[PDB]
Amino acid sequence: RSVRHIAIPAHRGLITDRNGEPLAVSTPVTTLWANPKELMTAKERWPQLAAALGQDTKLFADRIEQNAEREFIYLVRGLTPEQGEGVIALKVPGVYSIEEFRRFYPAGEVVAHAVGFTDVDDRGREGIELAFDEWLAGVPGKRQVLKDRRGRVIKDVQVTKNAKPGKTLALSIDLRLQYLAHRELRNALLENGAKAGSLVIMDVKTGEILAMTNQPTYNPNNRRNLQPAAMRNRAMIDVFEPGSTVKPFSMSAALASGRWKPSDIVDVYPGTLQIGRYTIRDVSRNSRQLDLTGILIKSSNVGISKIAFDIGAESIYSVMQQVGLGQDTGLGFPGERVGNLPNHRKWPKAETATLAYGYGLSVTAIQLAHAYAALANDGKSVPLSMTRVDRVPDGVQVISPEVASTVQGMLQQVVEAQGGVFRAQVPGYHAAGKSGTARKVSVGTKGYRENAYRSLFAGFAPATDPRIAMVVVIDEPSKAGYFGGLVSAPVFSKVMAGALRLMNVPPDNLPTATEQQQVN
Ligand SMILES: CCN1CCN(C(=O)N[C@@H](C(=O)N[C@H](C(=O)O)[C@H]2N[C@@H](C(=O)O)C(C)(C)S2)c2ccccc2)C(=O)C1=O
Ligand SMILES: [Cl-]
Ligand SMILES: [Cl-]
Repeated sequence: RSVRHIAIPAHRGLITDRNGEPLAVSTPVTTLWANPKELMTAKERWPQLAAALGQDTKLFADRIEQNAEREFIYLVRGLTPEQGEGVIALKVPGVYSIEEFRRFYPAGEVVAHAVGFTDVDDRGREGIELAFDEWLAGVPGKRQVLKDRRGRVIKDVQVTKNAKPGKTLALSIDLRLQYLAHRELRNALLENGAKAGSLVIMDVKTGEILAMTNQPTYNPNNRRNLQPAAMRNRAMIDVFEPGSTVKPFSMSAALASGRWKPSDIVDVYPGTLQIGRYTIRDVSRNSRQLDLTGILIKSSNVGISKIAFDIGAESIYSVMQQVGLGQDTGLGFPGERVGNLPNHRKWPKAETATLAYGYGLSVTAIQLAHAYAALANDGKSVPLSMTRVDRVPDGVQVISPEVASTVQGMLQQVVEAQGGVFRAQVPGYHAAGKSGTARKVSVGTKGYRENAYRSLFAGFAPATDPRIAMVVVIDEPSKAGYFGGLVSAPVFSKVMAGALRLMNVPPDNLPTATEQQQVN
């Protein structure tokens, strides 16, 4: 006869989206345990008990007999509270129940990368569950139980320490936008036969991450055949060369230098530029000269390179650093990369050119979206947040309002002008942005791959008062082309349309507005 201590499970904190939609919830479950010593005196009830647990008669009997000398075994864990009381209703001697919790993720794969999961011991091992584990964790309680000589429980004596629940956490994510983004990125991956991808949506005024989705993904509620590669929150932890998607920042440096103005014309013939042993090449070569806007519309590597030689790498480096490329986001998401903005003491022409058109630096999709947000928010950068923001934070003017306005207009033309990225047009709205395509880095050697690509699009909308910024990255498309303006642009179009509608943003381009918007 003796008193034993028994744990009282604590409620882990609720994780919700920005509007209270549950993303991670501790749900009540019932574990059944048995005192084999008591069960051994009621052998005649076993077949009935075994059947009610869906276990084979002899296998169940073997279990109990092999543990006859023990005072405690688990019969089954994670029953619904109703099923547990169904078994306890049979009043089999030696069978007891205890209330426990199971962590459940109602959106499953849709937000697996951001939210993460807890392991068997209720510790966060990935994502937000890891990052806020101390905040979310409850502290389990304790109570005393009196047992007789045969381990039979005859009295609950007292609670020695109450359980304390963890705290609720509201993420910045809008689950509605997350569902839309998840579905459209998945469709694009499959249509394009791509290996992976990411999509980020950002509130340009508040810095809040409204959506963050990647492929491949996984179901955190059933991780039985989970492979490591599918667990990666690529938007935060994978870096890439952004290519021509950083040209707007090179252009901002030019415009801020005092040496360039939008009407200036750059000679780009014949669409290549030799600098020692290296050859800078333009993909499209149907122009001998281009104005500043045309350098972006036609995405001229040669054009931006000549501008970079004139203004110097330092001015470009400086803009990129200020908008957050290669810089710590301050988010503290587990595994998150800072990336790399190269800094030489002396900048050769080669490095100066490649920086300006987006190679030799590494960024994340989150950083790229953050930099576009600053541009969209009339040159004012606000800190990123993955938790709900109540008050608009004070921003930092990283690009002048005048320059940001001029670059916004250029990027609107990149989407809307003839020869532009027309697949990025958003019905009902004026949108602005820049596509990109990058050759992937060679496996097993230095240099770039001949037939493997990363497709990019980054932009914001609506042009008249930007509300959200979005980055789409698709890795190794193989079925319907590879250029960013063919692959990632239409994903931007569809997701931006949906997002703006879901957030009730009024259409600013009614000529192209669909029937449903022309009435509201
Ligand atoms: C540092 C050396 N090094 C590294 C590798 N490297 C590139 O991988 N270059 C890219 C490139 O130039 N892509 C263009 C861009 O984004 O501007 C295209 N993207 C299209 C689109 O987004 O639809 C477009 C607007 C129609 S043009 C390329 C070239 C050829 C085929 C695919 C991709 C360089 O250039 C380069 O010198
Ligand atoms: Cl490699
Ligand atoms: Cl290849």
